[PDB]
Amino acid sequence: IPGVATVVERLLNNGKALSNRQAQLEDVSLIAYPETNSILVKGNDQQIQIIRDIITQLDVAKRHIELSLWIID
Amino acid sequence: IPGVATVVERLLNNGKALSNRQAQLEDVSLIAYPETNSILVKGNDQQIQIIRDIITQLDVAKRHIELSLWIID
Amino acid sequence: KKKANVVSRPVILTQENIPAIFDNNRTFYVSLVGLEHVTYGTLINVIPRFSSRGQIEMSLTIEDGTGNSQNENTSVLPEVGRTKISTIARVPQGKSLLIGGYTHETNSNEIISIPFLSSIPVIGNVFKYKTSNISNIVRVFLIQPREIKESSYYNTAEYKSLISEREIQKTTQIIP
Amino acid sequence: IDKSELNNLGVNWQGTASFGDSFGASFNMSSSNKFIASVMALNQKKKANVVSRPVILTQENIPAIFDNNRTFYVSLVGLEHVTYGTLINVIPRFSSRGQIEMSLTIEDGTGNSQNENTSVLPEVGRTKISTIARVP
Amino acid sequence: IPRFSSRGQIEMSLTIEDGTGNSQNENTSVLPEVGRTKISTIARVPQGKSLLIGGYTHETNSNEIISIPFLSSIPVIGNVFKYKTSNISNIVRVFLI
Amino acid sequence: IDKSELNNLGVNWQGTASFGDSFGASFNMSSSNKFIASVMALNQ
Amino acid sequence: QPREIKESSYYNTAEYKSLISEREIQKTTQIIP
Repeated sequence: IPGVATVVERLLNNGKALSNRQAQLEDVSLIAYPETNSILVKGNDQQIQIIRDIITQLDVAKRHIELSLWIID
Repeated sequence: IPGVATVVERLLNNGKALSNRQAQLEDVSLIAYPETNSILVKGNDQQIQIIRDIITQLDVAKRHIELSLWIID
Repeated sequence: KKKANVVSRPVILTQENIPAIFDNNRTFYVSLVGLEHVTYGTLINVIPRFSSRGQIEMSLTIEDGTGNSQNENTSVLPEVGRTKISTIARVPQGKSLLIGGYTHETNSNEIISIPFLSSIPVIGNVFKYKTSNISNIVRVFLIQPREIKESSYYNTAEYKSLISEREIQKTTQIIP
Repeated sequence: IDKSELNNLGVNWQGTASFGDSFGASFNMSSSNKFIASVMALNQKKKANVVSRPVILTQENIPAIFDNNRTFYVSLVGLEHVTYGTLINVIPRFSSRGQIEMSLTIEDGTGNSQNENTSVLPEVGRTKISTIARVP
Repeated sequence: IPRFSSRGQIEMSLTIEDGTGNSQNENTSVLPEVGRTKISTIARVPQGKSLLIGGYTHETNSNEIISIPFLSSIPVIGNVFKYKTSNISNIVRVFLI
Repeated sequence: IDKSELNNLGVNWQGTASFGDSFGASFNMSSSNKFIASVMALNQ
Repeated sequence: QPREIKESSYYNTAEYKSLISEREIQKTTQIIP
């Protein structure tokens, strides 16, 4: 299961354009610091804005499922 | 069994034209984030429109079949 | 005659889309009249997630059962064989599904008799030899999942310290 | 928590008979002077409660390891032991509203070691669970 | 590995192993025989206080009753046919710094 | 810190009986002259 | 059940049992009188 840092950094890769939007420029520096479970970002204002929006839309709740497996003989 | 991300990304590959339609431009960035079972997409408006349509037409219900195998001696 | 009912239930909690592993094995003993054991083990690894209308879909690998260990010892102990099922299914919330199962029925008769005299009316029935066996077996693997809500936790509101403050002071205070 | 009840009562019979030096008869025998009966009558109940609690402290987001194993002895009337071991490695951290999320790998249980010795000792089998969960 | 921190607190990275080696007439009853325990962690302590980094408690209760079915139920002498075995045990182990 | 208490008391019985040279009986025995009892009483 | 460790979760010690006594050390490593 990849991390948010890896996924987002690989997303912002090999694209030659500007004027972006969000659906429900140069290379950003996005690294993971798990010691405090944080992400260090470096980029333009538009890039950091889309990063904040995409991360907020990305991690929310992670609901819990409990499974009971009945075996009857 | 390949994933929707892999299949669609390999579909949108090596084509030099525009003016597309759907039957029942540049390279898009389509990656899979299974931690929340989602797909991150990057592309033009036409490309994202066809991606949404093709995915919606792609995954629907996955009906259930139960097989009973009688062995008689 | 012999009859046996066995009901086992593993229960495991996890977060959606993240694999969970649960394996276990116990040994069941029975003491002779004047010590036979069966090792019952299960192993379930599952990937759960949600789907439209709050249904729960799961990819399941399940193995379970005993290990063969032959005076009525096997008659008392479970001895339910071994069964592995690998599949994937989705369940509406509030209902349970029968993903796997296996039934078996056996009937057998055997008759041995002396050819001629065993056919005489009255005492002939002393020369026959009749053996009969009948058996029914049913085994079922059902699943029922459920989402964990705020009412599924246990209210504790306390914390039993392992060791007492007075005990610690007594054991590491400077001697008076 | 374990409860068990095993009870058996009844009689088993085997027999032999002879008539003159000519007629031999064997009643309920596998293969070749008079009847024998084994009478059994017994009922045994058993109950056991075991509560174990490992407790480990660490700093958030930093893995912690705790493993332990003891040996429990019982002296015969006139010396049986069971080795109980646990091993828990955990990665804890915080989450919204001060909830505590943890990635857990837990193994625990005893090792099989067969006169009521097993009846007295824990003998709780073995269980391993690997998962991740968050708690208010 | 120790070091200092704000307000003179002491932070430490700890790897601890301790315990005995299994060596079976009341010999084990007299000798310690405290099992084996390893704990690896990291914690910080205010100066002047002590912390319970690790610990483990255990409680066991067991009963067993064997009896002849019928006669052992008679009022007075029936109690001579039973056989009652009981075990209770509490264990506490604590690692403080 | 460890505390432990183990205690057991009771009787176990085994028996054999015969009648003539014809009827044999074994009471609470695994397999083949009169009754034996083991009395246990101890607390440690 | 997890819990965050607060200032009330420590044990008040405020002392330090030395392993060996100052008088004992002086007796064992002082020049003989």
